Amino acid sequence: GPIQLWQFLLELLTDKSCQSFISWTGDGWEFKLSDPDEVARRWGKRKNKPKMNYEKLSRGLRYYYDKNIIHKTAGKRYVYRFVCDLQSLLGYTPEELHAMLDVKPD
Amino acid sequence: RRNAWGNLSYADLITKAIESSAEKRLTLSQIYEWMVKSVPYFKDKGDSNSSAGWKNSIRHNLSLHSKFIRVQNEGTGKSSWWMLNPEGG
DNA sequence: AAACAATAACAGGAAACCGTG
DNA sequence: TTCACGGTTTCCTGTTATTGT
Ligand SMILES: [Ca+2]
Repeated sequence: GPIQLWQFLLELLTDKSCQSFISWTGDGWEFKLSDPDEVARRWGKRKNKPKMNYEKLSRGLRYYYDKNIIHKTAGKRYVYRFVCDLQSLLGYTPEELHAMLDVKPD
Repeated sequence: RRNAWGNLSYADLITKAIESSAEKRLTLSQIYEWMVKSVPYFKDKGDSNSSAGWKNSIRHNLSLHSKFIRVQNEGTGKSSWWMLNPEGG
């Protein structure tokens, strides 16, 4: 059906030109929305919700905490973490994926 | 004239809103309505939403200040009563 | 130096919305 | 077809961090 937010973020996190606004932090499947308005804008375009913003996007991220899909990294602005089994879905370790995308660690 | 409405702080305003009530308690929504009906500056900011920057300042003052305490309200709906702290912290 | 204002990140309830089976 | 559901989207209440006055 319609793509789901978490799949959308993964899509952006696997495309290296998106790195300026959303990137892996280099710790596992922890990532950062370094420019959350640009990420929300794309999410709005993709779902055809022209009024999408980070306030609303983040609320959908917050429903994922109980579904153990994504969790918040407490005290780090705009930092979240996939806590589902990404290794199985992607066929790569964090280390492998980080090399592939030339991830400078945080 | 430190603020647009005068020398009163937000907190002094909320205090006056709550003291004006028959039962010495109001909901956030009622505090909003008081501001709009009672403080000349806010008189034309009535049909605006919680993102209003001054609604944010009210929520922010109600949680930050120990002089305000939140109390649960009976049925479903139907948000907390805000009252002054008998100790006034 | 301490109070207050401004503003935003964040948690999570409620209800509308809408595409799909 | 209509219907019910999940996944938001929208809005809100409440708590907290930060930076400017
Ligand atoms: Ca309080």
